[PDB]
Amino acid sequence: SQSRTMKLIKDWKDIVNQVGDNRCLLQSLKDSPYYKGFEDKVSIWERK
Amino acid sequence: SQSRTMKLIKDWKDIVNQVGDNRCLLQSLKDSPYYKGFEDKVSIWERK
Repeated sequence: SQSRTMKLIKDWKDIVNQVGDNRCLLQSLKDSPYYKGFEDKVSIWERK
Repeated sequence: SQSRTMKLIKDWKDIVNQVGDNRCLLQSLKDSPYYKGFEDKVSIWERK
């Protein structure tokens, strides 16, 4: 109403759906038998 | 004294000095200007 200007943020679903895809992709990586040698990077991206 | 047998562990300094070398090596990596793109693996090895 009074004259200010802020950078509001739109298109949220585009951002959130990528995050959901990445988390279910990590769950898909959790079923691999070679997960025991790569678990430590998965922990990073999990918490991130 | 009574007859048992356990695998006791010797040569400790050989193991510990490698750990000290690795921690001071990480500190040497902490002075690099390109540390901002590789900080996340350094956090892993730091806590480990």
